[PDB]
Amino acid sequence: ADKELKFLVVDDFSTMRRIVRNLLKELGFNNVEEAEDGVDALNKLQAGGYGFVISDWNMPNMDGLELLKTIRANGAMSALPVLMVTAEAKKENIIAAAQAGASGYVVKPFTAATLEEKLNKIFEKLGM
Repeated sequence: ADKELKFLVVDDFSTMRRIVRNLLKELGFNNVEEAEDGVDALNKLQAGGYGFVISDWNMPNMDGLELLKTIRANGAMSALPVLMVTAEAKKENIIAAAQAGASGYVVKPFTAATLEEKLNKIFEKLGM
């Protein structure tokens, strides 16, 4: 994939957005912006130019599933890759997210190696 792919990192904790941003930088992905819930995320995505979304499952106002559905239902942004982050895996959440169009999920806390594997799995699936 393009190392200048523009990432949107979405979570309601600044510490976790910084973790994800720094892990991305470790992998060579430095073009990173942040949002604090799904509504803020959509406000940013409407500006255009994004190439990948990493979003937490659990956020106020608009959660990860709702963000994902809104992206997918739209548009120019509708095929954007979306990696869902969650504090605890659950069968029903995984299926709901996948059926709604998630590109992958990952349980936090995670390492750079785990994130790299996840991104590479998604890029391979999507032909990127």
